[PDB]
Amino acid sequence: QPGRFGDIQSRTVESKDLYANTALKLSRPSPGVVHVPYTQTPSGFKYWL
Amino acid sequence: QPGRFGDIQSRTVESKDLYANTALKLSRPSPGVVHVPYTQTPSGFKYWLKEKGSSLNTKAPFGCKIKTNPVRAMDCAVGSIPVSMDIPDSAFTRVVD
Amino acid sequence: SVTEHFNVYKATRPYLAYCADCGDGYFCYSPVAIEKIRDEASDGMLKIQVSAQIGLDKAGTHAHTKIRYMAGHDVQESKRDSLRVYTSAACSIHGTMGHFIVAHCPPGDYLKVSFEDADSHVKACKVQYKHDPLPVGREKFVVRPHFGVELPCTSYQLTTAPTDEEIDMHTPPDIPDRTLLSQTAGNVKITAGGRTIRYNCTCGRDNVGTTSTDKTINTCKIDQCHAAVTSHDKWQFTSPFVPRADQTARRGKVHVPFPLTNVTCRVPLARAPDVTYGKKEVTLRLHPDHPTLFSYRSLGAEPHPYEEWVDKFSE
Amino acid sequence: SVTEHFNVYKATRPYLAYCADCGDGYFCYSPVAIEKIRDEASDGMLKIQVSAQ
Amino acid sequence: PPGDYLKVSFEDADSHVKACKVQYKHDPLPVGREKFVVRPHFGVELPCTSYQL
Amino acid sequence: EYKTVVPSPFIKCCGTSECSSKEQPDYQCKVYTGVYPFMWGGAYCFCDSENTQLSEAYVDRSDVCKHDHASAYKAHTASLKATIRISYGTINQTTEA
Repeated sequence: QPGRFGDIQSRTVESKDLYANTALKLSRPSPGVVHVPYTQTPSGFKYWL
Repeated sequence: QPGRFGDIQSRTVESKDLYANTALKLSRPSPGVVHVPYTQTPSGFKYWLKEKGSSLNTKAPFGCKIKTNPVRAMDCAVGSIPVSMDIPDSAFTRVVD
Repeated sequence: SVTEHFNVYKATRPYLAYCADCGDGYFCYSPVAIEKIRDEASDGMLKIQVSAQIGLDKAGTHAHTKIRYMAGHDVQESKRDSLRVYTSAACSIHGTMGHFIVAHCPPGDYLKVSFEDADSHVKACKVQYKHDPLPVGREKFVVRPHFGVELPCTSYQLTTAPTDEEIDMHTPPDIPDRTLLSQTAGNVKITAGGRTIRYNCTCGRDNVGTTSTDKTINTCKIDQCHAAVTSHDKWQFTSPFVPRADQTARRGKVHVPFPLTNVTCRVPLARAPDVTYGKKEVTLRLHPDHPTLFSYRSLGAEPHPYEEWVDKFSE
Repeated sequence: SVTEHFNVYKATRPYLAYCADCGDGYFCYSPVAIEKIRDEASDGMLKIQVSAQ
Repeated sequence: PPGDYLKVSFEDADSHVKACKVQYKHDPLPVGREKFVVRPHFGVELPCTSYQL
Repeated sequence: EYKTVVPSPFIKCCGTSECSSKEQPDYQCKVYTGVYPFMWGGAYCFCDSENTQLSEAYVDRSDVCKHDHASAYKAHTASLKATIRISYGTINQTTEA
């Protein structure tokens, strides 16, 4: 779950697949700016630590 | 009263007459120093501005949304509204239709 | 054009007022003495008034790169490049005109203004000032974001045009200087070097000593003798740290520049909470970057408002 | 060698980028837009990426 | 001013900055009954001690 | 917010200077005898003790009060205006009432 331990999960270190559930959402570029504005729940591992 | 909201008061923004009760007291200048020293209770408005808390918009019952200019409570989901309806015959269709 | 705004200062001089702490822990008579800090812009811009005049030549012509200040009886002039304002860290100065500075400052509990003398000595004044401006929005954010909301606020407009706010100008007091007196075989030479002196000598002539030297042809010596510069050609601010020459009405004014105006401030938007629904429960996981106001109310006849400045990652 | 490590940049340019605060509180197109601060070091060293080279 | 560390630094003959820093909690107690930040224009002359220059 | 107006001190060297009342809000004035103030170049007065500083201060409405002020209102007898959408048959219209 987003922002908790295991918000991204990998079966092995070398696994090519990855589960991710970080609540990433885009939002509209502000009027007059080139920026790709987005919101995302901060890494649940860096919270856990 | 000093240090509280309305320590100075004016009947209108433009009024020539101001009530002020700020507890301004002068004291004697330090020896050999020019500074007109004095104590006064800090502005009660500038206390209020941080003491306010969140406004009625966050606290009104019934989900009212509060706005100013004019002061109004929008969309208060309270009570019920009687209606009297005068509908002309041209609105309906006849039972033959 | 700005050259016709700054010429209001051409009738005026800077002044050498008492500063209680000059950045070293002790007093002196400072050319940078802070007179008032004005803080009524919701965006937190400070308007600082100092006894210096910034942007002006010794002649009082506008100059981008000069500060003028007193070094004694004589006005001197030095680089605007040296002007620095600090609270807890260096403020960014957005505009300057004469006695006034507008600056954006980090929070702090003192405010220091400083510049370099024409001899490149740093000169300064420091005052206690609790700077901790309220947020414009519902988030005590720290740095302007690339994306967010334009909330309405107020700011000091960076225009030098005349304004309704004003400060009273008057003639300087009779500035004492006991180096004007010097002994000469028991006489007292009044070294009126390009000045008009007022003097008193008990044994001497007393009253106004006029321009050019006086011998004071007697034995009075420097004791029982006094002199002051008088009849200045330029006004000063009527600051409480400098005596008033007389009780008459102010000889003129200067306007307070940079008028307060309505502006929009870009506040951030906090992350959408992570939310799960229970039986009559909403569980919110809140991940603030900065102290963020969380609040809720019931939509019934009895709201029970909740209000919490959330600064920690909390459920 | 440091020269053959750097010369991978010879194919490249600095750039201007939009910048929300130039240090004074208003937006900027600086030659040093901070693109990401990386903080994987446990001793607290920061790796900062800027649009200048 | 109050702070957790004390750094002394000066420039070398070649204008290289050379320095040392130590941990040293500088919270001085107030003289008297107020933890004032800056010396005021008017107040009380309370007795204290300090290093004669 | 209030403004506190504090003129330069009227230091009367070798003399005395009685205070007088004024109508201004919270106005304080006092004359302090026996001052001997210094300026940057020396003592301001010849007389060592025959001087008096007139200290004067009073409160005034701030220069931005036209722009940053709070209005204390009594609020009563609320009137409710509603925007209703009416529709039936071909009619589908929004009216304020």
